[PDB]
Amino acid sequence: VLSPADKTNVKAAWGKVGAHAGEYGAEALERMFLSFPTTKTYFPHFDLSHGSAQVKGHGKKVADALTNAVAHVDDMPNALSALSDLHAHKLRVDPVNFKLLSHCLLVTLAAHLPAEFTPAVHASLDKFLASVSTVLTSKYR
Amino acid sequence: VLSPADKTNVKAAWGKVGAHAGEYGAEALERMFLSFPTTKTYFPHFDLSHGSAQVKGHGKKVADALTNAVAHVDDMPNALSALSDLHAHKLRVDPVNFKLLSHCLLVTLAAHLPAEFTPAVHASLDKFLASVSTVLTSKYR
Amino acid sequence: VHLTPEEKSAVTALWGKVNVDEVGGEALGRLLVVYPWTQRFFESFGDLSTPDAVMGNPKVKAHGKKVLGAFSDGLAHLDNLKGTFATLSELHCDKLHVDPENFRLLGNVLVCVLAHHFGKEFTPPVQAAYQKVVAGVANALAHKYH
Amino acid sequence: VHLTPEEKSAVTALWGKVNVDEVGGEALGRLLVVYPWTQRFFESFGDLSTPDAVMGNPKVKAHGKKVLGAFSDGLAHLDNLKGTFATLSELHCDKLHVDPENFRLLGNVLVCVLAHHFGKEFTPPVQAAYQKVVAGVANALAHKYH
Ligand code: HEM
Ligand code: HEM
Ligand code: HEM
Ligand code: HEM
Repeated sequence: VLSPADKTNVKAAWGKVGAHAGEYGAEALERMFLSFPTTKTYFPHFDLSHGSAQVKGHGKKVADALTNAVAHVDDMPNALSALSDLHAHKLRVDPVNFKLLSHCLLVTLAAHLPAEFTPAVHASLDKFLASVSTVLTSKYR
Repeated sequence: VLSPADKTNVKAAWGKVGAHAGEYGAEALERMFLSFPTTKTYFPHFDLSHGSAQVKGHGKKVADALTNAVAHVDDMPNALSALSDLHAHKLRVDPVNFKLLSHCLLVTLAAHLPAEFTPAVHASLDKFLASVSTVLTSKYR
Repeated sequence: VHLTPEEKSAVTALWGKVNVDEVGGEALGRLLVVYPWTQRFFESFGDLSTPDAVMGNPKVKAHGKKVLGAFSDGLAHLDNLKGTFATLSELHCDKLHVDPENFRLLGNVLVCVLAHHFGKEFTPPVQAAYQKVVAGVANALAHKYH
Repeated sequence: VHLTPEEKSAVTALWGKVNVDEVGGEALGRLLVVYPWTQRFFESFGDLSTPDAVMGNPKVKAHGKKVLGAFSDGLAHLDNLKGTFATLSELHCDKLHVDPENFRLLGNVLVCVLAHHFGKEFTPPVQAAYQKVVAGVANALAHKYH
């Protein structure tokens, strides 16, 4: 449960990402693939090389979905219904993986938003990604 | 979410546990202590010896709480509120441990209800314990 | 795997009683039913729409027997699981693209299956030995991932 | 751990630039804030009621320096984290009763702090090497639990 402070913190931090969200999306994936190689099992059809257009394009897609979630922080289940469907019935990514991408996203944010990545904001972003993860895996079974 | 089917399955299997809930609760704890020794860090104050009265006593308590959640399967968040607060604010058990106990609870039921422990019931019971665990960990942060 | 000799004897004694064909089918079927996302790997197996469709599927039963067959062999080389499972690890990674978490889910399901079958005989300490074994196998199977 | 020469060097060189004092106090504080349940071991530290109160707490600050101190020394024994942390592993188990999962949380918090601090310099490949260290240290610290 995101508190009003959390929602604020999240909207602020994400506000600063702005036009770089796609690049950050892409960077977080690259960090995930390198740090947790088991995650690559879900992308056998991608070119996972540094700066592949598939990874870049996919980073955009993820970033965009995050944006939309911040935008509907109050209505996540609904803003992300389609994505919850996609993941539960088609992609079927094991739930453990969501924690790995979430962590790589925090690291990416930390690395690029030094002034904004305060302890309270770090706490909020973590809770936020957790909530996003919960929504995305809620129709699994 | 638990479907009507899940609910029927859980009431039915738990129905069969009946008067043995206490003993099964205690057995689940012992299996957990033996298979996942790190869980012992939470009971430094307990006599964890085989046939410990403390373990027996604790097993009943856990079993009573599960019995209560089954009785209130349509209002678990409220039926378990108090326990949710206790775990979040006093006990502060790391979330990963819930999955360990759930697993030992499933092993115990399997070992005792061969006829009822069907694939369908197994699935419903797993989803149920996951839901109880989620409620108990909901106020952590 | 750090199995005391008395843990190793206990594992081995029980395994003596298992019908690998039957347990293999039960373990694999239950995995697909309890964690339906695992069905992602078996779209060529046909109908997995209901518990009966899964549990009775001749393809699931045959595959389950194959998986537990490989596992039983692992039980005779408890000393060198990594070596034992190396080519299988490579295959699962490079050809099948199977997330190693699947190996841990199967291990847990197998433990419930053994509990289901042996009842009281599957004592707390026997379970502890099998937990070590299943983790060692999952680890061995994931060792060649990259 | 299973660190590559190139991986060993990257770790080594970034660490040389680390102010253990500051990074240690920040890592522990962030832990207490992000994962509030970890506060269960530090009741005697005082006021942990707010991020500000945690971050400002000198007891927290000094504990963080002690922890990162020990971590730092372990980087000199990357080839035997197990023997390096054996006594600390026993202490954490037998005296402090700290669930090893906490070791994992800290590790990840540590990685976020390094990224926070080094920005640009904390590249995907450098993060990968640190993830291996952090996991290796957590494993070593959990090794003597029973
Ligand atoms: C933070 C949580 C996540 C979000 C918001 C997210 C979002 C998305 C989006 C927006 C898409 C594209 C949908 C479309 O094509 O219309 C997608 C696809 C996909 N996602 Fe998820 N994702 C998340 C976590 C994960 C994780 C952890 C994995 C696996 C490690 C994963 C695996 C995939 C795969 C394999 C695809 C399809 C890629 C393709 O074939 O182009 N996702 N995701
Ligand atoms: C679904 C799972 C769980 C249920 C239903 C449950 C339920 C309970 C209940 C009913 C109590 C007694 C509170 C009272 O005095 O009224 C309790 C206490 C406690 N629980 Fe939980 N619990 C669960 C999971 C866990 C886990 C996984 C752990 C750690 C491995 C844990 C650790 C404790 C501890 C340390 C106490 C206090 C015991 C004492 O000091 O007497 N619990 N729990
Ligand atoms: C104890 C762990 C496991 C063992 C010992 C094992 C063993 C095997 C063996 C011996 C084969 C046949 C190899 C070949 O075709 O050359 C195989 C194939 C396969 N395994 Fe594994 N397996 C295990 C777990 C799993 C799990 C948990 C999954 C997925 C959830 C999985 C997915 C597959 C698939 C998709 C195939 C290929 C089936 C086909 O022919 O279409 N395995 N495995
Ligand atoms: C990188 C992992 C860690 C390392 C290397 C480490 C190391 C240390 C060291 C060197 C001490 C000094 C005490 C003595 O020698 O008597 C200590 C104490 C302690 N540590 Fe750990 N630690 C780690 C992680 C943690 C975590 C994550 C927690 C809990 C969240 C924790 C809780 C404690 C506590 C409660 C004490 C006792 C302090 C006191 O007596 O006031 N440690 N640790």
